[PDB]
Amino acid sequence: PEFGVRDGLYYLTEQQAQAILDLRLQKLTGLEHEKLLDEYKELLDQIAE
Amino acid sequence: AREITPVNIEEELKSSYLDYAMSVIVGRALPDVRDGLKPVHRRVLYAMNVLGNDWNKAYKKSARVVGDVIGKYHPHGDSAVYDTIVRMAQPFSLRYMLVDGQGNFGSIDGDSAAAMRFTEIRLAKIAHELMADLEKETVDFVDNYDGTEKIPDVMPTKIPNLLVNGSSGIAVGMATNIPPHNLTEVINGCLAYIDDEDISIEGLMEHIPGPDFPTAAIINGRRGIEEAYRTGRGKVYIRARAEVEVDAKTGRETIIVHEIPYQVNKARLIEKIAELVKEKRVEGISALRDESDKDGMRIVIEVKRDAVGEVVLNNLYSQTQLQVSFGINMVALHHGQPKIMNLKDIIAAFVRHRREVVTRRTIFELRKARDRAHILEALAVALANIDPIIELIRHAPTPAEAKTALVANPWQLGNVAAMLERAGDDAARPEWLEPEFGVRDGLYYLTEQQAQAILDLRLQKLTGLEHEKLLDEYKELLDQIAELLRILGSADRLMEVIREELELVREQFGDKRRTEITANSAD
Amino acid sequence: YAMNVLGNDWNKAYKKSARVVGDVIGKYHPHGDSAVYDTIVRMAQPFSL
Amino acid sequence: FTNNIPQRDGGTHLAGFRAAMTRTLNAYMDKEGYSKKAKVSATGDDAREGLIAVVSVKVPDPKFSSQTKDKLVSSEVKSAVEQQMNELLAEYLLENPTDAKIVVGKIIDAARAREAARRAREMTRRKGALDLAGLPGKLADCQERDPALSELYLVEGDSAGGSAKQGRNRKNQAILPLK
Amino acid sequence: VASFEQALDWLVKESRRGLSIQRYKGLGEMNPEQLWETTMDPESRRMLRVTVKDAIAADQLFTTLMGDAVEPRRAFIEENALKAANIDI
Amino acid sequence: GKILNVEKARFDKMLSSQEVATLITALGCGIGRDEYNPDKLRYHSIIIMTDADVDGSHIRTLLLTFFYRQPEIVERGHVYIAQPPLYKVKKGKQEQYIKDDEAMDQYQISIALDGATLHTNASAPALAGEALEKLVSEYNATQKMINRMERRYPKAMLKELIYQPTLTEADLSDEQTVTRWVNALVSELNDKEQHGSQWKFDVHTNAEQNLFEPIVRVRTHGVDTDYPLDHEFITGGEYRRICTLGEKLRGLLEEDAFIERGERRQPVASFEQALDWLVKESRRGLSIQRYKGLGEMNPEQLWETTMDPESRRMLRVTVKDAIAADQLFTTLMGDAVEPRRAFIEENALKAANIDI
Repeated sequence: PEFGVRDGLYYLTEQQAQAILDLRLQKLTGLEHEKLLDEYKELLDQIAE
Repeated sequence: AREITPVNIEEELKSSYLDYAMSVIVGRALPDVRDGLKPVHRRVLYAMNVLGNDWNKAYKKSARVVGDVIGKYHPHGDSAVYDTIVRMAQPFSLRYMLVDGQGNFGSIDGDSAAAMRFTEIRLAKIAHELMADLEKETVDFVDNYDGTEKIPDVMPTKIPNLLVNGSSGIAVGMATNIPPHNLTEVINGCLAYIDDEDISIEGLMEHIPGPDFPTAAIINGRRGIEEAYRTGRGKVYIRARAEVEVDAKTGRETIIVHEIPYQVNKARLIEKIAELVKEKRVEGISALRDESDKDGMRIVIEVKRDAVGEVVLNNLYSQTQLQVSFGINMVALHHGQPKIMNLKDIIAAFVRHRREVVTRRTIFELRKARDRAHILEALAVALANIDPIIELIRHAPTPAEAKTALVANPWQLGNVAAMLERAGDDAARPEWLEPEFGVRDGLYYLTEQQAQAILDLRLQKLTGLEHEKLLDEYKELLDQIAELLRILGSADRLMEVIREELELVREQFGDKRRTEITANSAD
Repeated sequence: YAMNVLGNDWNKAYKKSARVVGDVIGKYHPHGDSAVYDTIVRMAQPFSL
Repeated sequence: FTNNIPQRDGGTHLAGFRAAMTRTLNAYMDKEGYSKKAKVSATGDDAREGLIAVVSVKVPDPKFSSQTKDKLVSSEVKSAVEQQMNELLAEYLLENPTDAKIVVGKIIDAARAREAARRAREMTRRKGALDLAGLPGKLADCQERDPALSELYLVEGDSAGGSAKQGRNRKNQAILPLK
Repeated sequence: VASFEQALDWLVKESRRGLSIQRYKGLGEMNPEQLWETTMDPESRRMLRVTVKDAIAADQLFTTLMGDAVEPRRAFIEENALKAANIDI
Repeated sequence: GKILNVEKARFDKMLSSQEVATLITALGCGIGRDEYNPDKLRYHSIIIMTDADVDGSHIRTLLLTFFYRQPEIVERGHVYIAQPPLYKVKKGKQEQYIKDDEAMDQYQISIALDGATLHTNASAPALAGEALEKLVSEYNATQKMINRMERRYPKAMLKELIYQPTLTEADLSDEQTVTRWVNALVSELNDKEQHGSQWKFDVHTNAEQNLFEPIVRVRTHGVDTDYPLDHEFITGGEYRRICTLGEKLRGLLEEDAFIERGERRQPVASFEQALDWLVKESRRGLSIQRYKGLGEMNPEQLWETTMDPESRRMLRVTVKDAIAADQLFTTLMGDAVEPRRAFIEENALKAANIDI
């Protein structure tokens, strides 16, 4: 419970930090933000199912 | 498009038999002069290398390797492939074994090897040098029977496998029979040829006195060796080690056969001796037995009291298989055709093969180094201009638009790129690249590949330590490119590299001579 | 399992029975060939299954 | 002992010690020929009978079969123990003739005591190169003509037969591969 | 480690790093030197003498296990399987 | 498997299981002349349907030797030869059976031109299919000839000689033209060299006939060699074929040349590049099945190919010349090896040198 959103502040884990460092410059474009939003919504629907 | 057509017996017979003869001669019987391997051995070693049967890894079952070979490369039944694997793994068939076996692989006594489901195999350490630098496109590849996979046309050998391990095969018209040799002597002969290519056969014979079989023995004459090495054909007599021991107390003598000739079965030899004794052909044999206990090879032949003993041994040499005549016939595929060739031809063919392999390897390494240097130039120029590149990529909607923006905009070099791309600025670009790109007077123009590599750059590499690592890698690649160009520039450096490789091979896999070579009164 | 790991999919091209039998005997089944091939033959033929 | 820790169940050092003693004493008997004159062949548990010995080893990284350390299973110790024993026991036997003769007399007496208790028997023809004696071709018979000094190994097939025939003792051991 | 299971599993995983087992599917896969080291050499030998304790019990066991009738054989196998299942109650 | 070689085998050795079975089935009584009665033959069509591979051909030759030596059956025309396929090919729905390797080469050439159009300019009509097929056939023939000639000369020189201008015997009397031609050839070879070779030229002042034979030096793998293009080579019948092909390819492809295969497009600059692209695009969906004998064929495929008389293809064995047939059988199947070796060597040389 230490990590995650707390008081409007996201606390990263070491795995999350490593995933962020693996992020490529290709994915800073405007399309990939919408891709992440859509993928997160789809995964929330899948988790609910 | 008719159901029946006439065909002559002569035309059909000639076409079918010529097709079979050429197919056998080129594809199963004779070995190639360069790598000294038949196509079966080449395909088996390629399958073992692709599977990952390294010399320092666990054994794999023979069933898996045979199944992979039959399925992929060699469609000629599993029994023949397993027989070839067994012969390659045996220590008494090949002078230097190409397979490390785990189980029963037969013996000189005549026992057949264990079945395919029992034994396990693994490449010998010599095979890795026999297949060195295969991944660097040093040899042409040919598609297999299905066309779904590629097989090498010839292995990029470092070992002179033809002279070293020998060969024996029966083609339709031709038939090869090449004895084994010692690796150190053959490498010394190769080095002597490299030092002076116009060397007589006498010099090579000084460096290569004669064959050296896996089973130690005595070669009786020397005329046959000279005739074989000058002409390519000749008979050599291989004698057996055989003393005559006398006990201190009693005068009865015994004949002890320590060793036997090459490709002689011990059990069949003993059966032949017993048959000669029963038929009263040989006089004076009191008894006959074996006493081998993995500490040599002992065959005691007790002599009667009323017998000389030496006369009995001479009779055994004359009549029995203790002395065998090895008929040398040095036939091998040179330029994909059969050819009777002598020692100097084989050594020259091996040296030419090494020249080709080293040249192609250097060309491949130079191309790889130049491509990596190109990508590192792109990465360094991008890290110099990291802020505007991030701004342009962030503003762009798509990766394709980012690629177009990166390619369109020329970029300032920066201090790190300016210092880097000053020493050896020229003579390091890839060959296919047009003069439009590159450092066009202080402004770097990116290609599509460079822009794509820049977009694939991760945020982990923005640290200064990784930047210095890229600079060090670029300098090391410049040094490597200079060395490779220096190798390609002069033939003397090529010969130096080949000589260094041969000396290293002799240092690693050198071995002592086994068979004694003696004179004879018939010479 | 050996045919699945090799990739002998129904829509892919065929593979020789020798390769599959060798892979099975080498990796999974310790009981030697000529009995795995009988099981493969029985599973393939349409009048047994 | 291994690093001053006693071993109850022996180990690799004990096996190497036993093998070296048996080999050295058999070699000495064959060289001097006292076994031939005694008409009896010494074996294991005759050299070891009435023996006191203390083997101590100092391995840097020993590997035991359990945390109790009742058995050393280190593969390196056996070769060193065997080599040192094979050299130095032979050197001692050559140096000390009287003690060697006394020990050989003890071993010969033990072998005679073993031989006396055996059942009565008779010699049997064995398969040979000159004579087969109407025995199967698959049989790989031995040289010893006396039963009670010979063995028959019933193995499962021809491949196992070849594997066992390549490594054996031709004097005593024979193999008959079944199907 | 938070529990004994984690510690034991970690030790087992660390044990099997450099491990390499070689199952012998009969004596054909063994080298002659390995056979001599293991079985044939009387110094490093381990045999067992077959001896008869009770003749009647041996005859009954041979008839049940190896005879024509299957019902005694099946009953014996089932009882021994249940006994193996109920070794410690 | 294989049967006895009756030419080498003694007549007493004929008592073997395979030959005894065949003689019982034919019911010729199994003796040469003591009671040989060909009128009581149980089948008037004897069909030698061996495997579609090399060892099948060898077994066919052995069977033909048996039938001819042990002869009236062959003369009356009762012996036949079946021709089962070696390869099966498939591109999705399409399927086809291929017998020989040359048939496979023709099939690959057929796919490569299937729905393929070559445009020389940016906007020009597609070349005719027949003309493109003729061009590809001639190119493959010259490639085979150059592969044969690889022993004599390097392949790079011979491939470059297609595109350079012709050099007639009238030019050999001249000197400046020879120097310009060989200099242009060597310059083009050096420019296009992707290996370590280094090409140089040298003129031969052959005063015996006032000729000028150019010599092209090359340093490949450190070995320096000379390849004098003598007067024989200029009119040896092999350079003529190269010149005839080159006349069809001097300036056929323009700067904006491209090839279309329907959906895909590719600009090109050389005929070799276009052919390679067509061959690579042909083999995407292709799948080849090689039958290692008739055991791998399904019975339905055997019935479709070489059992059904409707879709059958067969050959009738006949004896055109008895003396020549006897000599051929004795040479190719006799005990003596010297005539066999000489025959194999001569036929290999003829095959490698078919009419220049």
